[PDB]
Amino acid sequence: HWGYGKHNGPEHWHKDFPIAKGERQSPVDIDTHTAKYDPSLKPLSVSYDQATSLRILNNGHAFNVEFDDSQDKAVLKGGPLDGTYRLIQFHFHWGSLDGQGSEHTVDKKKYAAELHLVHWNTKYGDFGKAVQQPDGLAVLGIFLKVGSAKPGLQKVVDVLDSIKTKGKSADFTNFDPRGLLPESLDYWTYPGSLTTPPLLECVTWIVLKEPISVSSEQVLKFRKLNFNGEGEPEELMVDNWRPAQPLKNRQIKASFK
Ligand SMILES: NS(=O)(=O)c1ccc(C(=O)N2CCc3cc(O)c(O)cc3C2)cc1
Ligand SMILES: [Zn+2]
Repeated sequence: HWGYGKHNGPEHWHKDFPIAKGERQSPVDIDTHTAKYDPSLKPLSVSYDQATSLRILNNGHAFNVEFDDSQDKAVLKGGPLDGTYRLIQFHFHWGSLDGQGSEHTVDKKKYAAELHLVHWNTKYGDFGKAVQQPDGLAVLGIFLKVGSAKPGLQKVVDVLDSIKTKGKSADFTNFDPRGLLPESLDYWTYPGSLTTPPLLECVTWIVLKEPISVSSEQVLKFRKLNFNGEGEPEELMVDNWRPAQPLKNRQIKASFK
C-alpha cells in the first residue's frame, strides 16, 4: 500500500488514486509575488477555547491528535470560509533533515515541518460525508522552522515514545492546540486536496504566513517515530511529505498586503 518510500511514495500514488493527477491537488508552491491580496477576505476566526483532545495515534504515516468533534467546540470560521468547520484532528509532515519536510513551499522554500489542523464543514454532518464535497474541509497549515522551542508542543513531543510504531495509540486529553499557533493569523488561501491518499479534492487550504519555531530537539523526537508496526523492520518516520503539485487553473489569495 501507499507510503513515502521509493517503491510506494508520491510518484506512485496515481496508480491507485488517479485523482493524484487532478485539477486541484495539494500541496502547491506559494509564489508570494503572484498571490493577490484580496481585501474581501475576512480575518480568520480560530475558536479553540473549548477544544477537547482525546487521543494520539500513530497511523503509520504520521501521528494524529484527535478531538471530540461531536459538538461545536473547536471551530474555524471566517477567512475565506462560509459556515462553520469543526476541528477533528491535527498532524504534522516533516523531514529527515531541517532543510525539508513541509508540503507547501513559499517561493520554493521548504520548511522543516508543517502542521495541519483539519476541520470539516458542519453542513455535511460528519467527516466522511464532508470529504465527498468540494467545500467539505478546511485545513489550517502552519510552517515549522527550527530555532527556539515551542513550549506548547512539548506535551506532544513527550508522548511520542509511547506511540513509536504504527497502530499504537495513547490517551491524550486536555491538550490545548492554541499553543501551536503563531502570533499572526495572516494567511494565503486556495482550493485544493488532501495531501495523502485518497487525495480527495475537498479542501479549502488556509496557510499561515508566520511560521512557528520549534527546537532541534523537538523535531528530532518526531524523527524517532516509526512507519512500521511493532516487531517489524525499523523504518524511521521521516520525509512524510508530498511535494508541490501543479497549480493549474488556480489563484492563491493573500489576506494581507
Ligand atoms: N494532509 S491533509 O490533507 O491535511 C489530510 C487531512 C485529513 C486526512 C484524514 O484524516 N483522512 C484522509 C481521508 C479520510 C477519508 C475517510 O473516508 C476516512 O474515514 C478517514 C480519512 C482520514 C488525511 C490527510
Ligand atoms: Zn497533512
